[PDB]
Amino acid sequence: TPEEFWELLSEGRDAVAGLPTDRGWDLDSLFHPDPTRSGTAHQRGGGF
Amino acid sequence: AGDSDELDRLVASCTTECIRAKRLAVDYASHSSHVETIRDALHAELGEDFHPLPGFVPFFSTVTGRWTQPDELDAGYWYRNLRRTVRFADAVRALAEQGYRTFLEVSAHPILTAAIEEIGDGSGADLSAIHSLRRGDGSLADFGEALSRAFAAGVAVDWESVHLGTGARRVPLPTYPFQRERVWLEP
Amino acid sequence: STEVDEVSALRYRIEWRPTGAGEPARLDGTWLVAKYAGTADETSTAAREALESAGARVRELVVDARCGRDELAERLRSVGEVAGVLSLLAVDEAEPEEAPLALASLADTLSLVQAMVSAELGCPLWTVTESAVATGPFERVRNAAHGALWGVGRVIALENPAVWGGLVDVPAGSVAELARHLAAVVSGGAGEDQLALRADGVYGRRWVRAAAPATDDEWKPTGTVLVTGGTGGVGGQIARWLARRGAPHLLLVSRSGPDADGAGELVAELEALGARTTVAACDVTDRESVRELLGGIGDDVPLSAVFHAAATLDDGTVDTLTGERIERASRAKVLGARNLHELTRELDLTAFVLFSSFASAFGAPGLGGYAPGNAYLDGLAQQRRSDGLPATAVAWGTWAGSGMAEGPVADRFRRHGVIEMPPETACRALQNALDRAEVCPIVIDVRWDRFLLAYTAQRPTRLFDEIDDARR
Repeated sequence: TPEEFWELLSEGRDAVAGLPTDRGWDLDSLFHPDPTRSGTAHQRGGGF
Repeated sequence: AGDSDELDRLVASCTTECIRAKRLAVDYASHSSHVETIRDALHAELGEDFHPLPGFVPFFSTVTGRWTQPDELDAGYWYRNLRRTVRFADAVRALAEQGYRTFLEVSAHPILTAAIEEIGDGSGADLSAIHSLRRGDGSLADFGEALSRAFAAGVAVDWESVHLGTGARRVPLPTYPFQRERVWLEP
Repeated sequence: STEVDEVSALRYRIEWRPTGAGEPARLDGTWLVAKYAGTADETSTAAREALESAGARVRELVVDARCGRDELAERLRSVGEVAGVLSLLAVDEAEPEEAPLALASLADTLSLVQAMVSAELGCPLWTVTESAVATGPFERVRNAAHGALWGVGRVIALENPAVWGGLVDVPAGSVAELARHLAAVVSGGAGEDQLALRADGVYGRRWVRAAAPATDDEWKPTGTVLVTGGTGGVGGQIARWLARRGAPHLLLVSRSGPDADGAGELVAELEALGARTTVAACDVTDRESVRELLGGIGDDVPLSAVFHAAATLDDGTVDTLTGERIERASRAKVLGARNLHELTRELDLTAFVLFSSFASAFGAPGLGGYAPGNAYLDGLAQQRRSDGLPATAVAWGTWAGSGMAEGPVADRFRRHGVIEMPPETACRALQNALDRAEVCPIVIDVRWDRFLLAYTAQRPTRLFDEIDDARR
């Protein structure tokens, strides 16, 4: 709700926590030490 | 529809098969033979003049299953409405297979709940059940006591006439608490 | 593919789905915050402020390293009836570099569990940890040694259902999650034995299937393969499969080495299947020993296939389980893995598969001293794979024709759960896991219909409430 978003903004809270798990994401091919591996992402979170 | 001291058997033989079973206390009923012993009240109060009159929106006369007939202007119309069965299986099947998917009931003792379950077994949804009047305002001060129960009985009232003037203003409020269950599609 | 369908039902993963925070119930009696006293901790006050507000009171229970298996018992008898204890003795604690399993929190938790067993108290125990177990690959594990506490707690859940409550993980440094959740978490009727508090909510440990679409990526054993405890059965069949696949070099290393019962036959089989295979009698616990072992690796071939398989095990019964006991029981696992990882930061490893077991995957009676090592391997793979170093913590089940994996607990679990995997399909499962660069595969032949009859019976759990077939 907009009031909760203001509560988020007023106290300077960042929503970036991590990847979701409700969606059935593999999360294991989503990353690799090689940055150029197909199937892999780079960010290790984000407000979701 | 059965006589007195018969609905008891009609529900006793029904509850043993684990299906919808109800009985009402109403002394009269329609679409089942009771009017067979009265024939001097359905055909003696017509004196319609021989001059034209206008009409209104069409109606679907359900007295013979999915009857395409819009209305029966015969003198036995009330007779067949009170004696001849609606044959509601075919009627509700035709209602569900087309767009007629809300049973806006008007009484608190519906006789289509069996048809509701029948449609639930097949195609068709949103089969409604709207109740009757639960009192209403006492006045404008005694207003609220029983009009709160009239609103909470399926009878929507006019709330801009309620607060036409009372010094009331808009106030932010919590919205609809959407009851949440997981519905996810995976690739 | 059709044959890899068996592998798909073999490899599994541990995922932290967001569970409920628990039903908040007004507690009674007392709830002791068991911790240390060396440093003043704000986590204590953060936990307490929602504890006396939960209806009970709070009493400080100071415990030192190996204070005794009895002291906390008469302390809890002196305070009286207790409805539960919060183990804040594992908060913001650095890993002692002497040994990962010499972690003081593990010993203190084991001593507290046995004291409550011997004190006839019968109250659930909650162990608060700071990012001990990853909630997912997106975030990071601060200490793999703290995951040994999680593994031993999963084991303890199958020993004393009333005494054990579970673990509650919180972010490292932040104490707001404690204040926000602990009151409902400890008193929750949900039954979660694995709690992972985070900023986005609460997460519980779940067993979820691992899909195997047979990714085209293929892992090859090119380079030399360092198999710790290669003479040991687990590393034996792994080395045999590597030689079959075409591994250029093999470096099976164990303390027994050439003095092992079956070393010569295994070496001959490797030479027949592969080529230029080597066995050595070298200690893996000492850091300098592993350093000079890698220095002695010929410069003609780089090292990229360190396959840690060595594992010592005698017993895993909780009544004798203390921190130093696990330490000198599974040092060959934990210390050896730590030394190999510390020596392989500057090596371009294509595979650092840490061979763990199901003892950390789920509760395992008689593996309480073995589970912490596998949990440490899980955490170390988490930490390493997170960084520019591929890792794979496969939690193997009973290993066919393999020492250490076979034992009394092996046959016990064979009669109430998992059985020996065929090596002919376990090798393909490992190949598939390396194809995905899976961080922590769980390759088991678990029979949910019969295994869960002894797992969820004494302690109902939602750990297996994500597998579709686990409902049966």
